[PDB]
Amino acid sequence: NAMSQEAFENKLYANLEAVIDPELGVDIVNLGLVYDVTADENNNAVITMTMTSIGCPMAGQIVSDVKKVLSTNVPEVNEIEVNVVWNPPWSKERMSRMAKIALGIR
Repeated sequence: NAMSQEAFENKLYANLEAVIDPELGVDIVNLGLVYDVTADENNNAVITMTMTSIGCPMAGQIVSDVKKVLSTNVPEVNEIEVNVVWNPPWSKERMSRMAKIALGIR
């Protein structure tokens, strides 16, 4: 069951690539904003993430986008909780290889 939960977590995380940070035009996964996805035996999911800055104005829109994307794209998910944390703090070092390449040019 711990391996089934892992596979569900992985599926949830991959679907978070459809959630974009509007200010950067890059998805939250490639930005490195998603710190943890965990799912219980009943497919209740907890997504722990941060924003690019405490100030970040799109925070409300990003969170509702997470719920819409997961509930729509992964219909077998049950609860969706998004916990926004500030520790450890985000930085650009957390971006993926593709994000770093894209943002060096865009």
